[PDB]
Amino acid sequence: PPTLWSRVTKFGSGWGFWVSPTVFITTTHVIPTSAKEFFGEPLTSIAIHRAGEFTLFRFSKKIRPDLTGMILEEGCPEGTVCSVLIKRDSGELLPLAVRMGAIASMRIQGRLVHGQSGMLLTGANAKGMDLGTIPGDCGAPYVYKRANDWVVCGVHAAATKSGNTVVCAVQA
Amino acid sequence: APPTLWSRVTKFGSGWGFWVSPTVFITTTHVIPTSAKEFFGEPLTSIAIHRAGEFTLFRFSKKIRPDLTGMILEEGCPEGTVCSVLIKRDSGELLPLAVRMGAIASMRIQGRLVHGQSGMLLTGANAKGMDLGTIPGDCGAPYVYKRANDWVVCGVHAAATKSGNTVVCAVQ
Ligand SMILES: Nc1ccccc1OCc1ccccc1
Repeated sequence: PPTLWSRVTKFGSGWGFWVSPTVFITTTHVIPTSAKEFFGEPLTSIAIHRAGEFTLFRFSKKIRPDLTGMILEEGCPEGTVCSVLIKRDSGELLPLAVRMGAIASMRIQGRLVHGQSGMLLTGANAKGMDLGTIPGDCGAPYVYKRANDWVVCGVHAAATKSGNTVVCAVQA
Repeated sequence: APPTLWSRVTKFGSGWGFWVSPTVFITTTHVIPTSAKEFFGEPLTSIAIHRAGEFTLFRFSKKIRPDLTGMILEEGCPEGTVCSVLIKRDSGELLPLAVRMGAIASMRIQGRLVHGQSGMLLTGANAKGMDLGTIPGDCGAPYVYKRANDWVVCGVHAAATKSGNTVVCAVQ
């Protein structure tokens, strides 16, 4: 039975997430700007829905038929604790707890990013240990469990140099 | 976590153990087969076994792992330390689970009385199950943290509560 982790896939300059056999979500800035296909499908066959730093792809055929469809929502209630599902090219999997806040336009290393704010709950400074995000992590999904149901609520768009603050881009 | 730490994590009995040095191997007592008389092709005679509850240390007369340097083993860590539990999963995926350590504790978990250093997972809010939390096959995985320029091992995985949010480190 396929884990959540099998849905996290290397893509462009970062990552994305399979919501169902036909639906893939990612951060807009990691998508190649020169392409004629993705995952073997011509771009003519792909519906692309862009909303700021959130992009959804809907494929005309089943790319990941091994998966069931899961619930995608437009962010989550303020105060929800989500996990960001970070994969690294070493083969490490780094699920990190994040407390989610308001939807806002936030100044992150001198640039405006719009999405749902969050604060990492892994403590003082990750630097040294596997406790924080890095630039190559963009497009990792934000997920949480709600009774028996898993929910995905957005994708990793930005983080401060400091480490504490992240932005989860969300569906419009 | 550094490659040399992952190199020390060894599939053993019904779980894992960890090479502290060329001659010293630590594990959780319950993953050792009750009938076993040989370890790394050496007989019991040629091994010094030091057992304290669910913590077992093996000291070999011969260098079994001459590729390794000896590192620091401590008796648990200060309350408040964030550790990584070095868990290997189905296919070369490496899961360094973040945990905030607390007090020494005595608990009853399912059918067992367990004693060691308690902690709480920092991977998400509802960690039960294999994606964000521990499973029974994880017993013996090491708890490690970075101190200034050194890494330390401070225990081995012994148990997790029914909810999966609390874990127990067996300590020397
Ligand atoms: N919820 C909340 C409310 C106030 C301050 C922190 C908070 O996070 C809770 C929390 C959950 C998982 C792992 C660590 C912490």
